[PDB]
Amino acid sequence: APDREKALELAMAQIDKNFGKGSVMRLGEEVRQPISVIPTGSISLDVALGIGGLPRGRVIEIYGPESSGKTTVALHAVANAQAAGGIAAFIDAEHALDPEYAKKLGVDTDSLLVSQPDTGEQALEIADMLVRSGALDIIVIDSVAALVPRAEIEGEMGDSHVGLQARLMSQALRKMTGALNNSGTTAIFINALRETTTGGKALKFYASVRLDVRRIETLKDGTDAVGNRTRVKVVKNKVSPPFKQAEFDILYGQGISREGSLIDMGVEHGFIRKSGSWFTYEGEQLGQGKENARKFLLENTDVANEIEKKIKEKLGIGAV
Ligand SMILES: Nc1ncnc2c1ncn2[C@H]1C[C@H](O)[C@@H](COP(=O)(O)OP(=O)(O)OP(=O)(O)O)O1
Repeated sequence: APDREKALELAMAQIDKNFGKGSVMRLGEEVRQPISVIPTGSISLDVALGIGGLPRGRVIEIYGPESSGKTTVALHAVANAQAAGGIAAFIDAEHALDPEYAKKLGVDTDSLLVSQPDTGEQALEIADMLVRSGALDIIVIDSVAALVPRAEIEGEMGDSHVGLQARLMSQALRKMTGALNNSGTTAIFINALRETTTGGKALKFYASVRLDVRRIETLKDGTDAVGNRTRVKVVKNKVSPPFKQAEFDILYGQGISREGSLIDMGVEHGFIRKSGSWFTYEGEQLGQGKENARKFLLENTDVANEIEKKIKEKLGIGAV
């Protein structure tokens, strides 16, 4: 009478119908639900996400050590959303944003809404009023940790002191997430690990996607400062199989290196060969050293585009 596989499908099906698609999924599964996304500005990461970008209408958490590249990703997403004629908001509670760097990543700063809330309640509230207006594509909340409650900001006593920031962060998410769905606005919460920073407790359960951004190498190329190599881990992903990993280089002054990506992604995926030290493509000499090679692809843009193309084919191409 029992047939495991059939029995398992009928179960999973009900799991998803009861809790939403993605509630349960085989890891090796290959998803064919092309959702609307905002390219992360990181091809590898886009593929690692399984849907080629951050899903629209969801809460995304990008936590990690300082300098690890979080903000760069967030901003890159913001640019990608604007390019697609999307409106982006930035709830700043750290006062660290460098608009000049943001322009380099490609963001249209002049059209970017910016707010600097008085208290955490205000911040989330403001961001919430924005979201449910339907005009936004993406909204960014800089520093989960800086969402300090009003009662703490205003001189309040050491009594009645409670994990209010968590509650604040919990209550706030409860109502915004639904609004985000209706509006289809991606919500990135930058969490800078120094509960995952008190309020990160709730976010963990509300986030549809969670990215563990981490600094792993100091791009040297040769013996000198250029940038840093980041490593993101999709620890949570309610819209594709989770736990995938991506890596990319972020050069100083510049954002995520496209060419860097390509050379990387081209290699593992065969198209480009590293005979050992030297890099080559379709028998074309590229250069000794990821950098000489990187440079190559920046100069000879005719290559690189056919490569990005070859890679965009073997992986994520037009669907349905
Ligand atoms: N103002 C800037 N000028 C040049 N390079 C920058 C600047 N800001 C960021 N970068 C580049 C080089 C850094 O190694 C890399 C990481 O910075 P950021 O992208 O700000 O890291 P982060 O997102 O992990 O830290 P955090 O989110 O806690 O502020 O980004």
